[PDB]
Amino acid sequence: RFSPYVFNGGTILAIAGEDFAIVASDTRLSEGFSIHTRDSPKCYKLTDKTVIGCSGFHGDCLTLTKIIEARLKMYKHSNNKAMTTGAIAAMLSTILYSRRFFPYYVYNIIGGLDEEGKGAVYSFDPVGSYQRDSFKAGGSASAMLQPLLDNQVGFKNMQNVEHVPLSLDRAMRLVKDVFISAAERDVYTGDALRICIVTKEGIREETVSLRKD
Amino acid sequence: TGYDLSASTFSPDGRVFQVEYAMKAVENSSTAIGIRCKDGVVFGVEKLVLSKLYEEGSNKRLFNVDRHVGMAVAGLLADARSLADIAREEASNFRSNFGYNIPLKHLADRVAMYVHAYTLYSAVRPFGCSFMLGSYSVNDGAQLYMIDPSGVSYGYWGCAIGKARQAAKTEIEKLQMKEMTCRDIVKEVAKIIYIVHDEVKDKAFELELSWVGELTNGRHEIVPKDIREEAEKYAKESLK
Amino acid sequence: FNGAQCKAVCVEAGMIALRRGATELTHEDYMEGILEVQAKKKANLQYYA
Amino acid sequence: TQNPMVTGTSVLGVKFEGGVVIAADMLGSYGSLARFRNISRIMRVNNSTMLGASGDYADFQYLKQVLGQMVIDEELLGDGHSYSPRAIHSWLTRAMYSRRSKMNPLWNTMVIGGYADGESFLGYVDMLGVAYEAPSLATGYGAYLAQPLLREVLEKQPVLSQTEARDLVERCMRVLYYRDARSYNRFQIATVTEKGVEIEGPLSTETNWDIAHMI
Amino acid sequence: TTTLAFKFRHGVIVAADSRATAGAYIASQTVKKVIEINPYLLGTMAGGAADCSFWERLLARQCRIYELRNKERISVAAASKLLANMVYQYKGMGLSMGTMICGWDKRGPGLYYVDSEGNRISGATFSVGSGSVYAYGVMDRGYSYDLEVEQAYDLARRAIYQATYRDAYSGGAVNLYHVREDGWIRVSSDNVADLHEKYSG
Amino acid sequence: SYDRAITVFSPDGHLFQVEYAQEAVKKGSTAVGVRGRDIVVLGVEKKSVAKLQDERTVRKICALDDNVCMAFAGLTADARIVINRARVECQSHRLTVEDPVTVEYITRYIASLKQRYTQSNGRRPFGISALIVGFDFDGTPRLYQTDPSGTYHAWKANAIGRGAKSVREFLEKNYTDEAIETDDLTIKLVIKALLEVVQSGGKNIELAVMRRDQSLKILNPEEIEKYVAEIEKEKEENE
Amino acid sequence: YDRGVNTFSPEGRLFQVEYAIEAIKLGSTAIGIQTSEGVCLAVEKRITSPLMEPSSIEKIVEIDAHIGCAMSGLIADAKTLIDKARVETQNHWFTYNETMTVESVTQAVSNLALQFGEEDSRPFGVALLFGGVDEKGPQLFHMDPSGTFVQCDARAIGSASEGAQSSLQEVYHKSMTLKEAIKSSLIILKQVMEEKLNATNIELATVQPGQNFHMFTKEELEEVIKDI
Amino acid sequence: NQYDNDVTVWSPQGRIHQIEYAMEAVKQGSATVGLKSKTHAVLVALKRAQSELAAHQKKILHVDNHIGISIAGLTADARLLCNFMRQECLDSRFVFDRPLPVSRLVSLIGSKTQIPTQRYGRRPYGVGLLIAGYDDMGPHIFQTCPSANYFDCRAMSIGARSQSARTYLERHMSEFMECNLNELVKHGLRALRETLPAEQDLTTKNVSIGIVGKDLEFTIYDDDDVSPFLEGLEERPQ
Repeated sequence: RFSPYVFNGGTILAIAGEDFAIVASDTRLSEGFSIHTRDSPKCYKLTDKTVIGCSGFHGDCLTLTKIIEARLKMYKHSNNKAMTTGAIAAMLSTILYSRRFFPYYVYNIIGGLDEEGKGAVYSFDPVGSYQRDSFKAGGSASAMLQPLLDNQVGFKNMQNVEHVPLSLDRAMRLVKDVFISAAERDVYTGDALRICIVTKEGIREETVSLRKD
Repeated sequence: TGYDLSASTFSPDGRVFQVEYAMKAVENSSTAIGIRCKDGVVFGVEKLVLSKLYEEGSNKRLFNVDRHVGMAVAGLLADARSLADIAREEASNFRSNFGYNIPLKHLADRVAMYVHAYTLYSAVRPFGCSFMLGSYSVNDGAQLYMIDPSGVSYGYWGCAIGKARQAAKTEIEKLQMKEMTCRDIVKEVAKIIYIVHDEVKDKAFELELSWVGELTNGRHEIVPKDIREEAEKYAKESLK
Repeated sequence: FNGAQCKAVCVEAGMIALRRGATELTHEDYMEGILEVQAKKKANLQYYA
Repeated sequence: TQNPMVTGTSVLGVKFEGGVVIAADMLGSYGSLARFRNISRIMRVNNSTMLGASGDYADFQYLKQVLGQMVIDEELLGDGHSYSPRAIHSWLTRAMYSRRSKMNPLWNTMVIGGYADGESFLGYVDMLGVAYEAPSLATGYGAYLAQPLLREVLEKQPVLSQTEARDLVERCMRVLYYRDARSYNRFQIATVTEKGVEIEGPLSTETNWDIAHMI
Repeated sequence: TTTLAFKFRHGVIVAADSRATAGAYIASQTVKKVIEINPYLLGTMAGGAADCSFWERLLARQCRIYELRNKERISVAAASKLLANMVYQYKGMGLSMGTMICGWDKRGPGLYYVDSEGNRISGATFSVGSGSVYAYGVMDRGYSYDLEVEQAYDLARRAIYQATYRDAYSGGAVNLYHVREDGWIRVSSDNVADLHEKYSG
Repeated sequence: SYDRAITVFSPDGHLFQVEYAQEAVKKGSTAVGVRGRDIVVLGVEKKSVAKLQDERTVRKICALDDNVCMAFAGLTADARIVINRARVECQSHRLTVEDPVTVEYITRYIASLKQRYTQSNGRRPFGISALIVGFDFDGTPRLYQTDPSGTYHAWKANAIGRGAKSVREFLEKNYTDEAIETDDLTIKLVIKALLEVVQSGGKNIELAVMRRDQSLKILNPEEIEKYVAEIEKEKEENE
Repeated sequence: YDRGVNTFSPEGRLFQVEYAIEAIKLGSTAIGIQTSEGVCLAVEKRITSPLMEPSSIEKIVEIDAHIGCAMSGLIADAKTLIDKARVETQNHWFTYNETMTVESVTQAVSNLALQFGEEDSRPFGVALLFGGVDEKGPQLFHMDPSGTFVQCDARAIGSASEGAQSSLQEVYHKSMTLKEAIKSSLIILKQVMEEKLNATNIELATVQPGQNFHMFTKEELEEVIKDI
Repeated sequence: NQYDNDVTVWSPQGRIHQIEYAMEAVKQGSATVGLKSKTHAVLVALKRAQSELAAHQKKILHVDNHIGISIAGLTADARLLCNFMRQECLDSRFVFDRPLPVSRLVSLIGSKTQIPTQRYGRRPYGVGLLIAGYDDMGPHIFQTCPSANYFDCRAMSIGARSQSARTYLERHMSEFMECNLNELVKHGLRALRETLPAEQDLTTKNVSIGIVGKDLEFTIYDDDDVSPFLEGLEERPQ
């Protein structure tokens, strides 16, 4: 019959730095064994210090984006100040539980800066839990991306390897390489890459292509 | 003189003074006339600038209810705005339920029942509005109706709403109204509005003219009055 | 208002201007003439922020 | 609608230089029986945007009614302001999503094409609310069949002229007449420019069958 | 997922792991499961993340309202009761929630156990989760009332180590909280591999 | 304004009907209540037996819980309704919260009900004023009073009804901090208050106490008779 | 005539609101003072009886861990508003994990300071003084029954508030200190009260950004009073 | 005078005097002035205080990215219509994903305030809205009234003693249309400095200015981006 969900796929990455939060995402929107487009950026610039990515069912992503934007304007027009990052995370958790008994099929990753000026990535689940982690990969290529970040960001499972803090261009070359390596084996990854970088000076974007198949 | 408080109570001689007071509420409003020709209906409203604070293009009493129906209200303006919205809603129900344009008789009867329903109870007051309704159809011709504050709705060839209600229809009726197309009736309404009250009590007024008929192919819109500019080059020839 | 009350507005506007010793009048001199002809006002004002 | 009674079929739309061309056929098949072989599946919205749809035809009549009433209302506002096609796309997406949230979906597949203020627009609306922009859209089996021709020529040449676009649409509809079972050799082409909205007549295709003389 | 709790002479011990999988796939390694309700209450996360987190946050709301209306801090049994009554109104609609409630009372130690099935019960030792039976085993080995502090620390820490060692759905950092008479105090956050090197010999 | 209706302020800033519904309390029977340190005590005057009925149904002192006690003044029907609602509310508090009911909770409920009852459209104010005496937290005796406005207001002793100024003046001119209670001193304090009543007929005295762990004890007017006799004995020892 | 919350005046105005502003004047006095060091606050209880237990009369209640309050005039409208303020600040912390700032608290209160309507209940009869420490430092806030909410640097309420404001404008400036403002308040107190100032009449409430907790002084207030 | 009590009662001269009383209640606010160029619309209001130490009650408040309102009269109805205003803006911002044109918004405001002016049980809203906006056809300065007969102008001024402002707007409405932001704003306060008695001068802390532009988002200003606006003046012709 009518199925209320469909798997649109997608891949969202986030990296929490010392003073930066990089969020990148492919722009392929597909369905089954077809391609609807090769330009649909998962990243969204909420405030000057908050970028959200939304994968999973696409219509719920659009609806959720619009509701979050509405409540952002409500908080600003009520309390004369923008939200923090963790406030947006808490609000999104309240919303995702407020539709508990008919869930959004949406993975969510919020990156951004805290009030100290450091990176903070708040992951999510479809039902409404969250936590402050350093890096997450949501979507189809989650399992293709977490162990390599465990190797590089976490420096895990290594011996006599000291811990160097993660710089900027190191994170950029990491993101480009992992999207190439994940686009080699995934079917839901490619055709573009929209990289959003949050510094203490604004939001930057950057467009890096991939293989066209 | 009573007994004038509620809109439900009667008088010792049998009428409702609320409805009477609302009828003579529109008497102080601006003069608005209307007249039909053999293939259309022409509106015209004597509209006045307050002093110098207007913008010449605000709050136009010539409304536009349906694609072929618009109002020519006079009286309290916001109440007329609400009534125009009610009329838009009723034409919306008819278009949604039957798939074609509302006949003007049925629309006028629904609006008259709505006005009467605001005259009935004691919680609400009667309307302070009096408006005109024009239309045109290929199988129906031109129809011009008229709604008082009480809710009595029937049809005319010409009408007038405002101060000079008598003083317009004294010389409206000397028009050879059938044998004229409306493009003559445009400057006719121009000269009729221009006759009444040039400078005596107020300082300046300004003309709006609505326009429906066969020449608009069933549409209803304001004239391009700047096109052919037919008032003033004849209004200055109407002072002698 | 009648004719006599408008004359009182005229005289009270003159006197209110004379309170500051104004050479010619002003408009709110007339407005306080209107208020003082009625009873008076200050305004207090509040609830009008 | 849970069970679609009378379905349409695939809709094709593609931008070009200062305009969008949309063409869909005129068949109202019920099951396999082509019961309504002369119907209109494109509403010509006021002067800029333009709609074409698939799926259940009754729901298309319903949305025709509602959109017609909304456009009539804004034109009766008399403000000189219209709906942008992207606003219509947004409204239709919200409508379908609020429809499907109540577990009573509108079985449709809609395409919104518009040209306003120098820029073309070509939007997509799914039954599930999945909605996006594209330089070339293809619904039903058209997304399986005539989509790679559009994406071939747009990769070889990103912009087009009106003649090339219309010819490509003609070829894609010829192909869809070749191998869609729910198809019919009668279609109408609708085109928007800055000059207005134009609905062309019931065109047809020119077919080939010279492979049949082989065994 | 493996939590346990036990009260003794010097208050209440609460420990948990920090692994929260998704089917056969591990989501995270550092999920802080013991939800800090108050400076005098500790709630956990036992089956389902969203249900436990949401309803315990609402319970914290309710407790703060109760204290600001009565000027006197709530008891433990009252809080567990409020949580069970609020969860009970959606019975059969599919809520999974098996948290534990710990705190200090006017009566002293307080330890209750509230399910989404509503099995609100008191007690002295409890353990929730997939590998909870392993914790029951090693805990009912090492349990007494007259234990010391570092003894109870070693008991709970060894318990969570054995639990994550046998079960597959458990791992990550070993949290360890200790409820005192005045307020609760986090003891330590120990990784599994550090405990494997330390306690393997 | 005018004395009509409850919603309008006076031109000088009053509500007439709140002050005026206190007058029915001010014109009612007297009932006092003190706290000892371990035993709480209260009682009503004016048994007013009309020689031909029972009086076990006209009892102005009842209970809501096993810990708390009632009293009122004013008219009795509003007392009947408020007591009926208070029993339900106390039991519903017992339903969720598993405590013995704190006295402060039930007084906040009564005053809150009374005020949201007074705010609304044309609901006649409850012309009572209750005395809510109880000892829950570590057996700490508390007694609060109410008002037709709805102001719970914690005291250590109380006097309401007709001529309450004189009776509270007696608690002012007696009220010694020493010692302690000493239940005997609390009993004798009840005896001195009831001797200090507006009439003190000797037979119209009705008193009930609670020793903060037991339930309500209704006395027998012979123990009270010997109490009045020894009060008269101490009054003779003053001479 | 004027009779009713649904009728203007020929010149203004209500006449129900005005009678509420009249109904402020009967309450006990209170003085709150903004200082960049922190917000201090004081009140008079007007204790009637020795049986009238002094710690049970509430004037300073606790809204947040850093937001205090004081009431005026009618008691129970204040009880309603205090209850609602507690609930809604808790709601803000619920959906935002952070502290609702004091201006936003008082906007949340004066959303229904005037939602008075019996059909389609009465206007409230209480003035409130709000002190708190937001991100912008300390804040001192004053509302009214009519919801016309404003910030005040040192506001005095209720009875005898005119001379309180006058003698306050005598002593106040921008760079005051804490303890000077405390004694500057209680001098005005024992000029506007009638009885002798002692341990049981008045009560202080001071909030500091580094001393957010415990917006109260308990019987060191005795030591403060004996220093005058 | 016994018919002059409620909204429902028509007068025996047909003038419901409750509407007139609400007009006079609008007349007792602070002064405010709104005026537009062809490309920029500027509204400037005047603040007042309860005492010296207290802050000044603000008038210019934000609504939306291209909509900001001034106010005069009651403040409860001000925030009520504010909440309705913000709500109706973000509603169409949700559905149509566009900014609202201003004329339909003010028509919704008139339709909102119509019901409390005709039935019994609510009062007419004492309100002094001065609305600035941007549709596709440029800046708009609308004003309202408690009778819901909203006006469009090119320069208005409502409140107490606002008529000298109107005289200034009359003798400079020809000059308004051409100029850029800076001398426009100083024309606005060369109306406000005649909304004041002559023995005192407009300072920093009592004035507030809000500009919306065709490329400029609506922004309120107070003392600090107003100290640039307050210089560039001469004294009054004493």
